[PDB]
Amino acid sequence: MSARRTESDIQGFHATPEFGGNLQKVLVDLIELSLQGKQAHWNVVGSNFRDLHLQLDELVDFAREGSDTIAERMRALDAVPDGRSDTVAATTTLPEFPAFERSTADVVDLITTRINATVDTIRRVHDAVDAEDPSTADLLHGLIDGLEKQAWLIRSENRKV
Amino acid sequence: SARRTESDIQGFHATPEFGGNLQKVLVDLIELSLQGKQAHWNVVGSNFRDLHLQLDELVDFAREGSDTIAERMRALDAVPDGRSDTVAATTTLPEFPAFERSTADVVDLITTRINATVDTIRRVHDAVDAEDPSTADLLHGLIDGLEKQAWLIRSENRKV
Amino acid sequence: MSARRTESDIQGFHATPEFGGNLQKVLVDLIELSLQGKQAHWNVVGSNFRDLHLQLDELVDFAREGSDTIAERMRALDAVPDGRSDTVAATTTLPEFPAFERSTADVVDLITTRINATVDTIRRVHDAVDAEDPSTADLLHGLIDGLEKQAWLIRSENRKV
Amino acid sequence: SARRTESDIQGFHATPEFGGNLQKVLVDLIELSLQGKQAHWNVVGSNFRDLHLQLDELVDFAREGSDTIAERMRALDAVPDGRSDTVAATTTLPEFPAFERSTADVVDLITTRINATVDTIRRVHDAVDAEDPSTADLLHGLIDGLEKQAWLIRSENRKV
Amino acid sequence: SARRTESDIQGFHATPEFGGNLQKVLVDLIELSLQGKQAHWNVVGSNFRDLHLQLDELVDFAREGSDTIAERMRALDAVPDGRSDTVAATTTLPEFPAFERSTADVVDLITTRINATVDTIRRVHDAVDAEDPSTADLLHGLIDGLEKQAWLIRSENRKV
Amino acid sequence: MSARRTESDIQGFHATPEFGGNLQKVLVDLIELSLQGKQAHWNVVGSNFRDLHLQLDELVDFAREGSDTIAERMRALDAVPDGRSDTVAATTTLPEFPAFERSTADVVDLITTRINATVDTIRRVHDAVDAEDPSTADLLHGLIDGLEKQAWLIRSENRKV
Amino acid sequence: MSARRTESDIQGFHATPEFGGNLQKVLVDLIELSLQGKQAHWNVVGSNFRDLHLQLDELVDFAREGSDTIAERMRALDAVPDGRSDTVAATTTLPEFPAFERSTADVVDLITTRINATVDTIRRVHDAVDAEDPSTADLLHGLIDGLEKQAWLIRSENRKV
Amino acid sequence: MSARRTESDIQGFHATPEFGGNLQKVLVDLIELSLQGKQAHWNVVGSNFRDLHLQLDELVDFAREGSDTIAERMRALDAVPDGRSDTVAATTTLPEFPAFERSTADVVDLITTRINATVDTIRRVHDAVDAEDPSTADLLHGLIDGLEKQAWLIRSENRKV
Amino acid sequence: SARRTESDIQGFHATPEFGGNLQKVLVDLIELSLQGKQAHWNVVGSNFRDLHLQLDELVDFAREGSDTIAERMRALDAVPDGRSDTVAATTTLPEFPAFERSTADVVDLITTRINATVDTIRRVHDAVDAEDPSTADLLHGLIDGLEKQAWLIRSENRKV
Amino acid sequence: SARRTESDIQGFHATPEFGGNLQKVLVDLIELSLQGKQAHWNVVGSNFRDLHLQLDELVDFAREGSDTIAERMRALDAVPDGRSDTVAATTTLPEFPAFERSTADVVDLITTRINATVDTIRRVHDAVDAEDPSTADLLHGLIDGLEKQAWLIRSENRKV
Amino acid sequence: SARRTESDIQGFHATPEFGGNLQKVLVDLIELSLQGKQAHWNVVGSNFRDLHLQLDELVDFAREGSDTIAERMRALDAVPDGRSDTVAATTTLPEFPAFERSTADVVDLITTRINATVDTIRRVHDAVDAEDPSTADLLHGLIDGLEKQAWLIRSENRKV
Amino acid sequence: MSARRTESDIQGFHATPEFGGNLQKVLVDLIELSLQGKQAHWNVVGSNFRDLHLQLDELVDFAREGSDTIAERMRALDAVPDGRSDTVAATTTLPEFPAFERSTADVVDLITTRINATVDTIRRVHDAVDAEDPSTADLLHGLIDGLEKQAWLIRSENRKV
Ligand SMILES: [Cl-]
Ligand SMILES: [Cl-]
Ligand SMILES: [Cl-]
Ligand SMILES: [Cl-]
Ligand SMILES: [Fe+2]
Ligand SMILES: [Fe+2]
Ligand SMILES: [Fe+2]
Ligand SMILES: [Fe+2]
Ligand SMILES: [Fe+2]
Ligand SMILES: [Fe+2]
Ligand SMILES: [Fe+2]
Ligand SMILES: [Fe+2]
Ligand SMILES: [Fe+2]
Ligand SMILES: [Fe+2]
Ligand SMILES: [Fe+2]
Ligand SMILES: [Fe+3]
Ligand SMILES: [Fe+3]
Ligand SMILES: [Fe+3]
Ligand SMILES: [Fe+3]
Ligand SMILES: [Fe+3]
Ligand SMILES: [Fe+3]
Ligand SMILES: [Fe+3]
Ligand SMILES: [Fe+3]
Ligand SMILES: [Fe+3]
Ligand SMILES: [Fe+3]
Ligand SMILES: [Fe+3]
Ligand SMILES: [Fe+3]
Ligand SMILES: [Mg+2]
Ligand SMILES: [Mg+2]
Ligand SMILES: [Mg+2]
Ligand SMILES: [Mg+2]
Repeated sequence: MSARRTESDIQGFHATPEFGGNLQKVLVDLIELSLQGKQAHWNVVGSNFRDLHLQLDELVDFAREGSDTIAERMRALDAVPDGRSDTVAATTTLPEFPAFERSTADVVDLITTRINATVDTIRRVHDAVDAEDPSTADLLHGLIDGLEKQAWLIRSENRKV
Repeated sequence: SARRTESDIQGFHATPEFGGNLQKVLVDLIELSLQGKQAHWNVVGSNFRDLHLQLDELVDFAREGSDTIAERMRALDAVPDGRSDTVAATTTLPEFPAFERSTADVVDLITTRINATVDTIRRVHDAVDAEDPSTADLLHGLIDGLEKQAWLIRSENRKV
Repeated sequence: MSARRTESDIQGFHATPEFGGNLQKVLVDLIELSLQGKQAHWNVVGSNFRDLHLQLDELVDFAREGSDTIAERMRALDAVPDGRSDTVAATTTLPEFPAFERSTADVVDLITTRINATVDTIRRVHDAVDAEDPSTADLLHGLIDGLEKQAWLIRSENRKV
Repeated sequence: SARRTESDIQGFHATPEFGGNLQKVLVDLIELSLQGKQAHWNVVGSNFRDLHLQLDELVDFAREGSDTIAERMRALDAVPDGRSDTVAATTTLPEFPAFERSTADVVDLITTRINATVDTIRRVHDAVDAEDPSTADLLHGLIDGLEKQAWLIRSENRKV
Repeated sequence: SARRTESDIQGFHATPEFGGNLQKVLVDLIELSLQGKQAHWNVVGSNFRDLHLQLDELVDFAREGSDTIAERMRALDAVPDGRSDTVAATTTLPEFPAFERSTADVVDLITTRINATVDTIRRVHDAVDAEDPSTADLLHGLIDGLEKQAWLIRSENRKV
Repeated sequence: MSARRTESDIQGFHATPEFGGNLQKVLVDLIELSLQGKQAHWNVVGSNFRDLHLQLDELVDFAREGSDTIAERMRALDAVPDGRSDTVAATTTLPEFPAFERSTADVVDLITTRINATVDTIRRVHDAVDAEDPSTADLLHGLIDGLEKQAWLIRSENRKV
Repeated sequence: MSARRTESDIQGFHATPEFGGNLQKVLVDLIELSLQGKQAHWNVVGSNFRDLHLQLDELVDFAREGSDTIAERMRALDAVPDGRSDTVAATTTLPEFPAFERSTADVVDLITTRINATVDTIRRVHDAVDAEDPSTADLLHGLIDGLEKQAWLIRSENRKV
Repeated sequence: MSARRTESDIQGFHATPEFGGNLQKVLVDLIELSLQGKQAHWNVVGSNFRDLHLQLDELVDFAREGSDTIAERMRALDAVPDGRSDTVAATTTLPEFPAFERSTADVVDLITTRINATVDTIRRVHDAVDAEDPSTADLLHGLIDGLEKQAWLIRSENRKV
Repeated sequence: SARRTESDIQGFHATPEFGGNLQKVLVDLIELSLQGKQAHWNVVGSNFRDLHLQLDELVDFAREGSDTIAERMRALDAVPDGRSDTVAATTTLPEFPAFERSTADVVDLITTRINATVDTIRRVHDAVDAEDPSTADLLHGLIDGLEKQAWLIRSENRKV
Repeated sequence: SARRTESDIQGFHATPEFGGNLQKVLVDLIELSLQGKQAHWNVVGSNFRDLHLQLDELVDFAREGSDTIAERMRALDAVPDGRSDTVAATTTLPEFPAFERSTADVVDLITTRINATVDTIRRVHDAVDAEDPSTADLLHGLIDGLEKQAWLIRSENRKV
Repeated sequence: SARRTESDIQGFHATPEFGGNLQKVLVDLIELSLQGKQAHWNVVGSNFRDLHLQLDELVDFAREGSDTIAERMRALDAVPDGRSDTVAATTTLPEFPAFERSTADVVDLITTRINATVDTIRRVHDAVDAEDPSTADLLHGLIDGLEKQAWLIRSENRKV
Repeated sequence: MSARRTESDIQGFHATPEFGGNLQKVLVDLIELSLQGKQAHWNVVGSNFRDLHLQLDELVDFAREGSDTIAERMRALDAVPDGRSDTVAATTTLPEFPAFERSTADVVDLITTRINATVDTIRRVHDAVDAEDPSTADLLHGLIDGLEKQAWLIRSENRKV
């Protein structure tokens, strides 16, 4: 037992209220993005429908995994997520997705904007998150990388050169 | 030759009532999936792991269900609305509470909200079946699947 | 505003005693079919042994999945299944499978008859089941379809010209 | 004690009219698969790849469907006819045109072909359902699956 | 040059008593699988899900075991009897009770059922081993597998 | 320095009308074979039903993959395939498959003959195809090999001693 | 304190010459069985061709895995296997497989006899093997079980009533 | 060769003795955690046994992969790990796991403490590791994230709300 | 016994001309793969996703092709050179441009460079076949595969 | 009815000697796995890759072996101790050295320690078999598997 | 209308000399597989593991090849003979020596055995190709595959 | 819409010219490493050929995935990669790989040097990359970790102790 600790209880790392709040901000924007992504997935019409239909689902898959990652990281650090519809609608920074069928050109521009809004949230909280817990900032890096890749893959459709 | 002479054959077009009924099912499925994930993250206490895992299975089913319904709407020329504001404003599900909740409370809460979702589907079933039996088959899959989830979840709280 | 319901307790669909009894009838015949299917699978000998041996296992797989489906549907609807050996033996409507080894030709005829008997049970209770709960009748449709396919795949061995 | 004592129990038998109704579905599903492959090979133009791929998915579904229908016929002791001459002579689908076709033209052509196939299934549905609800469930799967393909393909040409 | 010159060489033949010993194992394994499914459906209460799942794993093992035993009998030209009437009439397992049962009760009930099945295999072991060591190896697999299931299930009720 | 070519446009290999016609001949017989293979698969009854039912599906799988291979090779070489039902029926060299149910023995003989007919088409056009484009002749070799294997696996049922 | 052994070199279990010879006997009969199994697989014709063709390959798979198991057990125990064609032919106890095509019925009888011969070798050496090394006898039990199952699956084709 | 280096030998990054020591500290605690996790996995009894039994194996899987990651990162950086039993026992910071059967409630509390002790070690060395080699600190972030997730999943069992 | 008495049997040795011909094929395949990845990253505009994906498929094929050829060289005692300087200095492919390129331009550019690669293989084919038919079979796989890629890519730009 | 009338049938209970023998096997398997990983990380020199890989295979086997034995103990109501202090204090294996070791030295060292582990299993075998043949079958799997590993590893150092 | 009217159309028939040529290939492929396993078991020394593994890959390829050849014979109504006595009596391969062999010796021995097998295939190639080009394609696959194995194995002994 | 942004266009993060240049440097060295890795894979001969042959392909797999990662990260951040042969040859920092067959000993030393040169490039740009975009620095950490592991696995072959 030469180096063994003898404390009966050893407590885990507990996130500050500010840290919890910062992850909550990321969470709602990821959930909103998933919901808007599905809306776009269903209602997109026009030239190159299939590629967009498929790409939007890939985006939704990533945003959903992202939200679960963030929420569970909150839980791990003794913080409590709120991903309920009312909370997401009331607190998301994303511009609202319009109703009805939308052209592929419109959807490309709309979804690129909404991805960028989500990335912006993660980028805004990054430094405060990194200062408290570098391991969580790494999860944010995964999100930034994965989402900015989605934005490039989607926006490239509308690019005229 | 028995070949049809037409050049533009139109597909089955849903009435506004029919589209509206599927929209009702859609918002409750989306809400159930959001509440399912909330419960999944925030459940604590005796038998946490089983509940945490079962809730994810419920969510998987409700998400595939929502996609099934929304795409059936698209196939029949209806337009789904699964946006957060619409879901919050029109869902019939009792609101899921915030914060940590015990496994016993989560069992009760989620069972109620599953049953609420099933109730929506059962409520619209006959009007859907009357117009389009093929869509009612999709509703049957939903009823069967969710009622299975309700049984698997609620059995945790059953006394002898 | 809000369309949210306010009940703290919402109960599920509860099957009538009659409905539960009808599903129980289906259950015992499916279990009996599985048991007879395995008996035949082990004890068939003669021309085209292997094909029959293999097809019988496929039949057993389907009947087993079927029995679990029906019993679990019963549970979902607050009914209580009984698949115990004594109950199955005392209440199955299937003619009993004979003892000892049986020829391929005999097994084809015997098993076809027992599938037909199992399907007849499902078809007999169908309308009463459909009347109370159309979703369960859909499960019955899968059983009818799957079992009648097995009957075709098995019986065709004995059909001439 | 509840055991039936008859030595040979006969299975459910379909009327010959029921068989003929399924035969109508079969030929149109085979025709659809043949036209789908023709389109898959010969489609050219903007968004080639998506159409090339989507057409193969339609063919996959139509082939599985035709197998499902033919084997249901066999299960009920009807006898399918999927031979080229019979398909050509009895299909209700408008003929697919020869040569390379633009993606825009293929979208419209195939949507019509799918809609024709669905129409056949919808036309026979009630007579099939009256005799055998289990078979009508198979028709529902086909209606749902094909109408999904119609939506996925036609959306390419939709201007909003 | 070392080649044997007899045209038909007979395989190993098991005595009828050996066959009867394997038959004893078979009926208890089938009974166990039937009781395991009964428990799997009807178990309710705290830690439902784990028990529901563990019971299916036990049934899987018991079903594979019964197939193994019956096919070993066939290999040695014995003739298994796995019919419902025979199983009910000849199984040594205490009957499983009807109706919903609490998880605590199911744990104790099934542990006993597994222990009864293992006892049968242990009782016939030495006579089987004396005649055919290869068959006794199969019995070892069953003893090891079932006693593992007994431990996995009973541990739920163990208070320390 | 550099071995780089300087053309802004380099065209691909273009098949002669004759070459295209030869591949079209192969195509229709492969499609006809697939259609007859499925007909036989559904309608075979009698001794050893299951083996034949299963082998016929394997034959159909190969003929379908073959038809796609040939049609796509045509497209690669700027030829235009025609696999429409009317064309297949009007131009196939295969004897027509008979109507209604057929015995296992009959199906073995019928399908073997139709495979033989399909292979004969490929062998007849082979040298002309090989002369123009050896790479396509290699695809023909796979078809010959794969189909003659099917013929062996099917016909052996009817071969005595 | 410590229960650690202090030897710089600990040798493994070394098989007696007799033990090695007994495993060699098993090896050659397994290899011969694999070779005869393939011969039968290629050259069987007649009623129920396909089932036999397929089952024979399963038998060959098992006998090949068996030969590798025995030879490798020999190596583990410092014995040296000989699976060369000349040795197999000169020392196998199996009756030789006949030349040319053979009927399904003939192949069933021939192969059953050759499996029986292979198993007899294993059963003959068993007790001497078990006496020296019970772990190897366990490998022999798997071979006995697996091969006798093959014999049942193959022979049942020819068993009447 | 315009930007090409012309040195014959280019050496890799070599960890300092302090860095090597820091990774060694993480290594022994990960190995100890794996050993204690298995002990708990085997000996846990009582309410919700199966969930705990299973979760403990998941923990062990992660801790084992973690130890291999750390050890191989040491090797990559020209450091030498020591994961031997005596070294692990003598130098681990983890409180000793008790002997005998332990209740599920006890095991939850015990294992949460031991996970937290492991995380604490990684957190203690993090900044010194990050200052020398940010790429290694990233591997530490994976460990912190994965282990704190395990602690949340395990401790939630005992949480009364 | 028909056994050969030799102790050192040598393998088939390729002439320098033959090795040189395979080397020609190798550099154009490597160049095509590098150009394919450049296009894959830098393509933008209408139908981006399909092109981005198709280009990766082309690259996969050209890379497996390069390995096939280089290892065939090794098998026949020839020595491949796939180094960047050698590829740049000896490839016959027109240079792929830098910077972002439109989907329409990428279709045209990549089709030309695929056709250039196929041309190399077709140019050496007869001399390769004359010496070693087995190697010409590998060339056929390459011709077939790349000409398929050319068709899939160029069809995007085809007008009616 | 042949049904047993008991309500509480107990399972096979291992003697303290039997539990002690399995405990002996357990600590040597755990020690072998720890030494295997040490060797895996620290081996250098000629044929590094093969040895690095083979050592991981040995470790996988010894870890699954340790779990097999510990859980067999649990099944028979014995209590394993796999803790670091217990393993260090009671293992019979010669200590594996620290620091980098050559492939030649690693071959020799690991072969010795495998043989030591096999020796433990062979030492307890007869007493285990006498009490419970089913457990001795598990021991046979271990002997077979580890002796295979010894052969695969030591063959590296064998001279002609 | 283009349909042939003969009731039985005969398949392609191979001359008996063609059959004998394939028989020559078959025996050497079987011999190679048997020698490959012998080497795989009995190889010892530096780089044991890589040789042990590579030899199994060669055996895999030789076994698949022999199946390919025998089944091609069957397809063309030739009759293969793969019996031990025939293989031993008619193979052209130098006998593999008995006992343990060093990795260096095995490399040289097996390279020769592969080269002998390839030589047989190359010797019969032109007569096979003249009668049936489709069969010669199979021979090409074997030549390419075996010569790859020769390169992979022999490279171990290559000093540069 | 309480927290929702109302901007129609939200632009993504755009890499500076310096950042783009830094990633370009990493890209060319990864591509050069892949090309040299394949050259070594093909032309390596001598003792332990197979292990080296195989390990070199694993290296190539990682370097290829790395180059795609870097290039696509450039695209995501509105930078433009150049992975063309001429550019790679003209701008890589890697010492040239020699022509012809090379011994396994030579290849180990050569490839270790070239891996280290690639790692050095990534390490040289790391801090400038990290200062502008921490999420990209994380991708660099993956590359450093994965490549230094390859160097250890390869170089260990030549290590004499
Ligand atoms: Cl679980
Ligand atoms: Cl089969
Ligand atoms: Cl796609
Ligand atoms: Cl390897
Ligand atoms: Fe990371
Ligand atoms: Fe209905
Ligand atoms: Fe229905
Ligand atoms: Fe259904
Ligand atoms: Fe070919
Ligand atoms: Fe065993
Ligand atoms: Fe960082
Ligand atoms: Fe040729
Ligand atoms: Fe060829
Ligand atoms: Fe024994
Ligand atoms: Fe044993
Ligand atoms: Fe989750
Ligand atoms: Fe969708
Ligand atoms: Fe179930
Ligand atoms: Fe079918
Ligand atoms: Fe079975
Ligand atoms: Fe295609
Ligand atoms: Fe082996
Ligand atoms: Fe490792
Ligand atoms: Fe390679
Ligand atoms: Fe375990
Ligand atoms: Fe075969
Ligand atoms: Fe990419
Ligand atoms: Mg597209
Ligand atoms: Mg058969
Ligand atoms: Mg639980
Ligand atoms: Mg090696």
